[PDB]
Amino acid sequence: TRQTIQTDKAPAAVGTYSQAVKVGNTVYISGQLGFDPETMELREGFKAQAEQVFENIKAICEAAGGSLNDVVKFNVSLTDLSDFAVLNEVFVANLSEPYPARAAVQVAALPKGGVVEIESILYI
Amino acid sequence: TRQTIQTDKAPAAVGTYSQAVKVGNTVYISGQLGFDPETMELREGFKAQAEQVFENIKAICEAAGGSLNDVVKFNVSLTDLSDFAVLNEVFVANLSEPYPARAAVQVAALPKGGVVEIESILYI
Amino acid sequence: RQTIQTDKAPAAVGTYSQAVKVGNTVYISGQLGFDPETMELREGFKAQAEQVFENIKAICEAAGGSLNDVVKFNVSLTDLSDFAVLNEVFVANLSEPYPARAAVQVAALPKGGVVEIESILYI
Repeated sequence: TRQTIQTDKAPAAVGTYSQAVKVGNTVYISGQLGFDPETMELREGFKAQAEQVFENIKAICEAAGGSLNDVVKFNVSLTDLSDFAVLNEVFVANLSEPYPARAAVQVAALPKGGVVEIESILYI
Repeated sequence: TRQTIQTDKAPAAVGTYSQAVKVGNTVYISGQLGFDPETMELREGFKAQAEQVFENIKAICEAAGGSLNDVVKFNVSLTDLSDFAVLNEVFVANLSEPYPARAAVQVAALPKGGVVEIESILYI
Repeated sequence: RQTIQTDKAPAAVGTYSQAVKVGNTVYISGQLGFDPETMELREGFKAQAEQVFENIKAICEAAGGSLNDVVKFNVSLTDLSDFAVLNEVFVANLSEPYPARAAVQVAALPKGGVVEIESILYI
């Protein structure tokens, strides 16, 4: 019933947490930053980090037995809401309608100096 | 199975998201800002925006077949914690006991220059 | 649906309940580093973070579970430089497998706290 997901197709945790926890058909995916999992280096710039975040989330979704289509809620933390338009473009490029529920805020800073962090909840 | 919730009585999404997603008895409501749902203009000042956020959430609750009494968790983002006392007053005016679980933080900024965003989870 | 309330954890400082349990899932309110006996914040980041874990653990137990049932934590810091000690406090208070997590630096927290942690359990 409860599984702790761990796949090296997504970035290793950079703190004391697991990549995702699945309970029943619900999955809680940790905040993902724009790391290339092979190097654990952030991509350069907001757009590349946001695209990488989606790759990272997708890899965890698949290791949890689902896909991005199973996301019901995303929580987005940006360090600059000037990036909101490109955020929305990256969402369109990676998702199909109907889109999940979402929240979005500008924070002061993010782990490892990322400029975008996205958390996810799935129902598979 | 997922059901996406939409109502013209709440603001249209200002980004790539749905107003809410329902899975069984659980509903994930997107962050709501203090927009008038017809004009998409923010109300003037914190109190009016907070009251409008509650009207927007209530509309989505009703579209999902529930009410504010079904909220189990609110997540509040403020741009000024000086508004905390009035936030708590607006909560009392709009809710009956038992109150939901909550978190509240001061963020750096919110989309479109709002001063309050509230996300909600229901169990109907 | 149960609204949890135990004075082993801090009283709510606003219009909310400590936690709500629905079925197997528990939503625990954001906790700050208050000593429940005095409703005063502990002094400094590390003491507040340790107290937050005591406060969350008390609510977990009042909800019929334990810290081992947490599936997700959401951490709000007022300074990213506290991230290293945050992770040390997590190791000291949790056993593997660790819950999922998110963490950000916010501008400020209620009552001048320097850390707030929200929790979701599955019991």
